[PDB]
Amino acid sequence: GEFMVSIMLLKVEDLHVYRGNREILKGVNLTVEENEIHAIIGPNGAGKSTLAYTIMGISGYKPTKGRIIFKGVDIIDKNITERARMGMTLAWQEPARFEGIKVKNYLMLGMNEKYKKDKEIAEEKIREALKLVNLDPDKYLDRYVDETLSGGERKRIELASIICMEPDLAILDEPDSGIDIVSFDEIKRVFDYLKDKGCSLLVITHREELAEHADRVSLICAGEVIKSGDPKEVGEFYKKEC
Amino acid sequence: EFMVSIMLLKVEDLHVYRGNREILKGVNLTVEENEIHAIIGPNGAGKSTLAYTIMGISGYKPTKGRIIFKGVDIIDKNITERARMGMTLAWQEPARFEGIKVKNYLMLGMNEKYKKDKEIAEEKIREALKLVNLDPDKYLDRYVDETLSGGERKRIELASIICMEPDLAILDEPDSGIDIVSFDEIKRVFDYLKDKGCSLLVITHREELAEHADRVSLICAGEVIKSGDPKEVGEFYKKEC
Ligand SMILES: Nc1ncnc2c1ncn2[C@@H]1O[C@H](COP(=O)(O)OP(N)(=O)O)[C@@H](O)[C@H]1O
Ligand SMILES: Nc1ncnc2c1ncn2[C@@H]1O[C@H](COP(=O)(O)OP(N)(=O)O)[C@@H](O)[C@H]1O
Ligand SMILES: [Zn+2]
Repeated sequence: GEFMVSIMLLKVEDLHVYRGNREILKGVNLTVEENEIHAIIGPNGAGKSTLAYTIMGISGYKPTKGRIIFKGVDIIDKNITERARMGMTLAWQEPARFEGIKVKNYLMLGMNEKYKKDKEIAEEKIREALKLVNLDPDKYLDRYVDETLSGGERKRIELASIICMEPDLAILDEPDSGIDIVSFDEIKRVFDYLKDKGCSLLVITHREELAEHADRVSLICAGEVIKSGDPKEVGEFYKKEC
Repeated sequence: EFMVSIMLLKVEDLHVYRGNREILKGVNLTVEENEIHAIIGPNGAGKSTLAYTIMGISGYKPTKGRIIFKGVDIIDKNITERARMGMTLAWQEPARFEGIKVKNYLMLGMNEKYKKDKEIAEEKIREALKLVNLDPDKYLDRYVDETLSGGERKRIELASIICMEPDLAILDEPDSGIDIVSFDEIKRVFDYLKDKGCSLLVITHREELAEHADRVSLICAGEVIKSGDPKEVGEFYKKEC
């Protein structure tokens, strides 16, 4: 291979986002490459979740200045459904509970077409995803994705949902939240498995254990990317300056 | 010189069944007056279930054993009866009570020693926000709703505990959603609460916070496996679990 190029999957250009009265994002320049794990670190109120919501096109999160480019398309006038059709997904910090929806049915919703095309393949995929996040398929398939699950179990089911979905870009807002340490290698193996399939993860995290697993980390302070690059160097700068 | 000694909280061989599964299988746990007792352990071990059973949350009734708070068996007392005795619970993922400003939220539940004088209560709310690093002038008139970030809502919940100043504050992951550059402020909140005579029963996944407790208890499959020194119990957890 002669040329060494980099492909951009997502490009956030000088993004200014106003929430209510306050200016949360003040010119964010962020890129996500194809098959890359890009972690976003920073203090509370810096605008990390707001950045994820603006990329997903959550109602109310429209930029006043700048633009979001996904797969070379300017997605500014596209609703959350139009962005999800292109291969983008968001995992919330506290995922929704649903009465009456079983775990098997929830993991089937959003499953990649390459698995849905054959019933037996889709059933094996759900079992594989639960085993990846350390949940016994025979104990959790019949459970409901409701208030009965513990936060850690719900967070693992959300991660299994991403495996089945196999999206082009998975934005994960604190995928570690509520999950015990000891289970942190399983989270890294999920990220590795997703990278192996061609996925790109944009992970917001407070765990250095997970942020150091990314290929690139970006520090965000007061709606601005302060530093970006090596996970350990950017992490050390965070723990000392901003 | 008064020999009458009363244990703040005493959980005796507690067996709790949730749905079909037996979550707690004989829990023996005690909380002393003016003590920070951390509870560590893997997911599904029953730590949150233990906190909900102590608070008397609807559906969390024990099949065997008993819960004794301030020498009183609270088994037949509802969550409101337990809260009047000085017990409180800070849920992991707190409620967004819309149409209620942060000033009203912090005033609901405030300790009587502060409510008795309007000026004292107004200074208490400002003090609590400053303790959790929130600027009172920026957050006092804000609404507790989805507008607040998880870290901000978790800090407001901690400020609420300062104003309340309870005898026993059960905190289910008080660190969750809070950045690591603010973990000293969480420890200073625990110190401030201990200084006032409060006892905290903190469930946590951060060794940073669990090592700040006077005693840590490891729970595995509804059972206390080890208890005592925070560093020794913490090392045993990473090793065997
Ligand atoms: N409607 C609104 N009115 C006022 N302030 C608002 C708002 N919606 C959001 N905010 C504020 O904007 C900031 C955005 O925080 P967030 O993007 O969640 O920060 P983070 N996840 O990186 O911790 C927070 O300080 C939040 O309270
Ligand atoms: N109604 C229910 N049916 C079945 N299982 C139930 C249940 N309510 C709770 N559980 C289970 O109880 C277990 C205890 O979870 P929890 O007490 O939150 O554990 P933890 N805080 O230490 O992470 C979990 O594995 C959960 O799935
Ligand atoms: Zn027993």
